[PDB]
Amino acid sequence: TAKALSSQIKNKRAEKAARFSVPIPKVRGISEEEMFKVVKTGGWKRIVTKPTFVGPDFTRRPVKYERFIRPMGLRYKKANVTHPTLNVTVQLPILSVKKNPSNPLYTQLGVLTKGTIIEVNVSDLGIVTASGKIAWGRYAQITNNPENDGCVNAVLLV
Amino acid sequence: VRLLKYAQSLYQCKQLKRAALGRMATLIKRLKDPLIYLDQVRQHLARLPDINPTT
Amino acid sequence: YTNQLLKDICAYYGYNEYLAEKLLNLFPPREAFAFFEANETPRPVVIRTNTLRTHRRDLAQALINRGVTLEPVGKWSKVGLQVFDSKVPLGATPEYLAGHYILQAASSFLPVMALCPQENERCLDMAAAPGGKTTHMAALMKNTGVIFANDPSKSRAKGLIGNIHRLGVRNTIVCNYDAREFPRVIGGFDRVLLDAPCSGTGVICKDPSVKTNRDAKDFMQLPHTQKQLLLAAIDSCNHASKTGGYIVYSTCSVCVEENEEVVNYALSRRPNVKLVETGLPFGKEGFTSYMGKTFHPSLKLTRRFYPHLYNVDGFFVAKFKKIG
Amino acid sequence: FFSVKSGEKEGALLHILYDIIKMPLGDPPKPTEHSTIIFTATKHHVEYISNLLRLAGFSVSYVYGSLDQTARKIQVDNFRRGRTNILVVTDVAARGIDIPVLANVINYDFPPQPKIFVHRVGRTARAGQRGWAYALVRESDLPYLLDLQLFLGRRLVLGREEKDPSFARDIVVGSLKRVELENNVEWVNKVLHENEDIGALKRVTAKAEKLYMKTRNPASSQSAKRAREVIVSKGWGQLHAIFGEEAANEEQVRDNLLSKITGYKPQETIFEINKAAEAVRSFRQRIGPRKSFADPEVYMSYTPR
Amino acid sequence: MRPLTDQEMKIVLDKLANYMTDLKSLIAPLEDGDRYVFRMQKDRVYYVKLSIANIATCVARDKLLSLGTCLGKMTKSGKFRLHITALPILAQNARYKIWVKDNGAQPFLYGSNIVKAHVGRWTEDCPEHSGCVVYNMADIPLGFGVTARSTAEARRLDPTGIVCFRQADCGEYLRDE
RNA sequence: GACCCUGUUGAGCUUGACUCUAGUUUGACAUUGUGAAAAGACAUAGGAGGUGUAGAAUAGGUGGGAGCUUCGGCGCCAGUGAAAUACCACUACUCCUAUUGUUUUUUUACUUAUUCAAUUGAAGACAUUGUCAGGUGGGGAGUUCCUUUAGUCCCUCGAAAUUUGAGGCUAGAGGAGAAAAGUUACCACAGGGAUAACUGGCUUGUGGCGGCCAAGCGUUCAUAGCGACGUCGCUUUUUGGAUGUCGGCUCUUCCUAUCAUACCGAAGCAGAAUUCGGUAAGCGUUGGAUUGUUCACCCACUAAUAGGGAACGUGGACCGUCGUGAGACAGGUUA
Repeated sequence: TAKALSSQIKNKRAEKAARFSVPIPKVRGISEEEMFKVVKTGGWKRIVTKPTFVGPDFTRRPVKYERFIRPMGLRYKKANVTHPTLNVTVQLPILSVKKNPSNPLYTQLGVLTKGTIIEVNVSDLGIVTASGKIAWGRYAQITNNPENDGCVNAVLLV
Repeated sequence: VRLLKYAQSLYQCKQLKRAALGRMATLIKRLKDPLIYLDQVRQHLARLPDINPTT
Repeated sequence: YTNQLLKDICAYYGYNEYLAEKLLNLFPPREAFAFFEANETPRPVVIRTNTLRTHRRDLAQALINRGVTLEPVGKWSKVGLQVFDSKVPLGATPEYLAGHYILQAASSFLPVMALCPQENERCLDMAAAPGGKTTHMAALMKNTGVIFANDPSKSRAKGLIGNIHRLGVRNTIVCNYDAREFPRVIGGFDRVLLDAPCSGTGVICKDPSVKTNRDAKDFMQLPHTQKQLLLAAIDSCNHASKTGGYIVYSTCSVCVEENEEVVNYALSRRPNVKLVETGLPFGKEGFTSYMGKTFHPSLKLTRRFYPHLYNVDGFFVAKFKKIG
Repeated sequence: FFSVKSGEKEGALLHILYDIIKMPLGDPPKPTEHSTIIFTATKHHVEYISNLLRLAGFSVSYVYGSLDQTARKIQVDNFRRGRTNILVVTDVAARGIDIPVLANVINYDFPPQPKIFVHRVGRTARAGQRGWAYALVRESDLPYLLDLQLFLGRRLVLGREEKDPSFARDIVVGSLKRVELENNVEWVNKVLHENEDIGALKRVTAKAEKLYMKTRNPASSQSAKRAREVIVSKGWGQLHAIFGEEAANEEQVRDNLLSKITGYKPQETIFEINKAAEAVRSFRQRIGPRKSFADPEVYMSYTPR
Repeated sequence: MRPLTDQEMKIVLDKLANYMTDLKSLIAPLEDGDRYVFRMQKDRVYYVKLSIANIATCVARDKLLSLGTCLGKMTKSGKFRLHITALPILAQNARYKIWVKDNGAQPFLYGSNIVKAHVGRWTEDCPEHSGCVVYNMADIPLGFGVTARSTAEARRLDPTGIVCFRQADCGEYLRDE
């Protein structure tokens, strides 16, 4: 049943992506590593060595959180999320980081540590809420240490 | 290797290698079934007569 | 049969059972299938040229000089420029940061050219959440008059103020007001504009929650709110002016409760409104009758826009005239 | 465009010269009337193609990139005054030396960019005189062919889908004569086993090609995906349209039965006929088969123009 | 929409005049007879036409969001800061201009101070610290800043040496999105 | 060093009271008329309609009603539809026409209003003016209820082919005064506090998360519970480039975690060539292309041209001066 529910999600992603792929202008804005190297030419630096989530690729930051630089290789946009009901783990995207209890500063940059609540897209699950509505964003607590092992693991708070 | 470049302790580097070597290990262990097929078709291909269509 | 068609469509596209049934009804069967392809399919990316700081040709030359693959889109627009490929990100170009061009959609273009804004004219926008419409209207009056930007959410207002002051508009005041209350505040405008909160079936590519999260209850309160939104538009405009001023009704939905029903309710309750040819180059006429109910034949002058015919979002445009 | 396998590419070039162009043998008694160029990829492929045609008996000159200053003049002199019939260039020797009015062009290796094909066929069929241009397409070189369709905007036919395909306007792909290909690949394998020097040139150009495969600019994903379908499609292995309608009939009466041999699926692999026997049963259970409405005036298209 | 007092009036025009050449065109009567007036909302000041200022008096004070063009912000210590919203009028009649090359144009958009290796051409009569407004080749307004060193001293530094400071750049429109 | 704190400065965040009102503003009504030309609205009287879909169809609608019946056309029926056609019975909208009128505007003028020169001329029904009904009000004068949640599904206003939305009412919880205040795991500056510093039975080959199973032990027992090996779901699948200072060479010595050479064990290992493993350090152990430099890959030679150790073998540092939205100094002496 866990294989069947994972197959239904994976098959649904397959036909949408294969049959309905349409050419669109989509390029990635340049990193903040070369942005700071340009700025420094224009140990004083402060660089975050914890795993982060950002969202929109090419944005300017507020001047409060602008000395901090988050490298490209420490970013994750997808997490492995377990649902205690139906006992299924899937990959769903991370929408935002809600609260990091270790540091309220780390909440603002979106530092992914243990017991950190994130918002995840539960569209592929299709869990039916009250009033016959399909969920789009739930709480999920991170239950691993993503700095030590590369994968980000989480459980849905349902 | 990107993760290791920004690491900050010997514990962190130890845990990151074990993840990488472990993740490549569980990929090969999943590949068990086709490896037996390719071993058996290798034995039978080498034990096949040589036929040259041109002659 | 029809019932097999509804169950198969809801299974393969993932729509709700209700909204698939409503959308299947307004189309012929093969036309419905071609519509379901397009509205799920992402739409082309379109650029509006700021007339104030630049114009169509020299901006086009500048972006190709930065590696952006463009093409002038249609004979409809002297202001629109389609994009096809771009090495540099679109928001990264220094032309963007000065405000030479702004990201828009096609459906954001046509209400503004449905309006005919002139110089030294007092105008309005009850919902200017992305701010593209407001910057387009100010491009037509050439930095004159006054625009009253309005949006009921402060979070969207920050993007409004950022977009307006980058584009160099200098003539717009932005207020966080519920637009039902707005004619009590001022009234007496020339050319009012309304982009109502809508069901969002016209654009599912940007917002894919309407696939299921839109039910019977939502289809009663939401068109109900457009009515109080729309009756305020007549009750705020001027019956007479030195330059004649007109209302424009623009919704991002293809639904029939949201569109062609609200305009029937408005033209019945206020007899001092007429509707004439809306000035957009193309389109499809509105339906005079949908489900046993008759609308006045002025709706043949209204224009409906569809994803399958044009690569645009689903849209309704109608323009009003005030009499008394 | 002819569908050839990698092991029959040399014999396929011998078909085009022998029975498609009907080139004369030996030295010819202001170019010649036949005057066929041969385009390839690497200087090691030049040395094979030149030295094989000397053993074939055709008059061939050759120029490549790091060829000597004096050596380049004498061979482009010989081609221009009509003392030889075949000129073998890679692409860089082509764009350096001056090319006269040319009749036929052979593409031994398919150009990676579709615009390189234009540059090659631009060297021929100019000034109102008629011309021909043949290419040996492969399975791995197929996506570069479907990308050539999208650039020229032409229609593609597969073997004998049309009775009379238009060669000058439509892209026509297919297979060569089966019988005469197996004779002239027998000759290639006979010469390869006989003389050591050509055999040493094969081993050099085998590893030279393997580098060229790795560094070639890859084709697009849509061209890559659409290549899988035409391989599956029944027109890929059918006889080419030049060879006539009369050649199509006895090919049809045989391959209508032969294609059922190729489409066979074994219900039992020979290891089923132990732990390995349970393994063969384990795969087949896991991997068994799985059960206009737009106006012409305004339609924002995802393609330019 | 409180208009500025006497003390607040000298502060805004002072730092304006350290960047402006003709202060009389800004406050000048135009053809319609209505002038440009300065109001302030929520400790930030706005530069507006008087007529649109007059009909802006209808909105409630702690309810109105923004109005016309923001000249800058009143700080808590009573000083005045410029924002890039002030740039369209500031670059309209600027007094010292700096042109930077395309490889130095994007550094300003990312937010670096101007270094010697990017300047396209300079203007003279610049003291050791003078306000200046930066453009590319096409005279597109990119920002404003203060000259780091004088007419002689700025160049005798290294080609890796900062020649003009960063104060504000057009890239801050890319933040509030 | 990190790290904690104090003061100044930025980025904010939350406030900064109530009632009339200056100012300012929206709408309405008057002076403000007299003609012409048009246009529009309604007042009545006529004429004609109608193709979202499907249905054969240019279906307003509605009451019934199954041959009313001239031909048995049309019917009945059947479909198809939200609604179905025969039959009689009713009345809606639109577009025209008319006069069987009330009007309202726009334009064009004039002055019969109104405003200036004058103290008779021009503008000209424009302004302008005043009164009601509003919006705002950091200003002037005095003065010391809202927020969060639920219900009455009760009343009022809306909307809907019968159910909703917005107000009203009720009840669980909160409360020296435009001069300036509280807060931040925040920024820049100045200062204060704290560890003399790291490892020395460290390190290596087999990932994390959740579920199932589970011998034992335990608060009293395998159920307060801790829990390996496996297996399942995610990463992960049905068509084959990465690297900052360093080197470069010779030489000595050691380890083995062995590339070669010696020996064995196993493999459809026929032969040839190998592959995996084990004992083994006696004996040997490269280049080239490319590179900032190396590795990866590719190419060539060779028996092979393994990897490491030798306290990682032997040949600035502030201070002062001027700046403060940023920055510097032919500035200093000293480490």
